[PDB]
Amino acid sequence: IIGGREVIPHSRPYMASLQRNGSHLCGGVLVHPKWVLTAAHCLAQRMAQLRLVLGLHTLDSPGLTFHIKAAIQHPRYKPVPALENDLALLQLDGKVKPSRTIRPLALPSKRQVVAAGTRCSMAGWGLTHQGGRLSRVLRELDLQVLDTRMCNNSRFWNGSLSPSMVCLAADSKDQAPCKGDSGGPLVCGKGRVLAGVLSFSSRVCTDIFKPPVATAVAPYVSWIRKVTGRS
Amino acid sequence: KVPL
Repeated sequence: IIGGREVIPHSRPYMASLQRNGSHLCGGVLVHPKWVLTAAHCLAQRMAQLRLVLGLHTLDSPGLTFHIKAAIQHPRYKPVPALENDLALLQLDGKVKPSRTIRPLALPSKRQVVAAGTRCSMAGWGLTHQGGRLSRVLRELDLQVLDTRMCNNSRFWNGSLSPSMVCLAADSKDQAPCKGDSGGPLVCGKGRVLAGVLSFSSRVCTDIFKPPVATAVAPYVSWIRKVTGRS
Repeated sequence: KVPL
């Protein structure tokens, strides 16, 4: 996150850090004691060396660490140039007992619509400057949902954002999630509700003609359910 | 699209 502020330590107990040899790759949100929802494009990886770390603020510090028993990509997932259905569900090789620092974020209803204008945030440990290095500490950013017809404008996403994608804006020119931030949960509204999962941008994180975009959770709540076995 |  470029231009975010540090979170209060442990104020977002649902954050996961998906890592490869203790090196952080993407965020993820904990949607059940045994499952973390992240972005599919994060998993283009040798799974043996992957770990989920839970309960974190400082990135180099223990936290609760889990092995992954199964990485389930959305069935209709298409990578770049498509980058469609960019979700994957990671299964923990243990089971979380909720606590003060580790706790799951609830799913939205399937009927939830994320209307333009919605006030949201987005936490992540990703880069804090173009070309730079990951954040030492979990940070956050305020994001407003823009109108999709308008992000699809030829100068912006030029037609390529589908109904399941939520287009986003900071308050400023110079704030943007960035390398390392995908998989992070977009939460919206007063009651801080799960709304999306970060997916992509363009190469320059703050590019104003390429607002960041996340995948709405609601349209995939059903699948999340079937996969996680609950209802 | 550069995925993050």
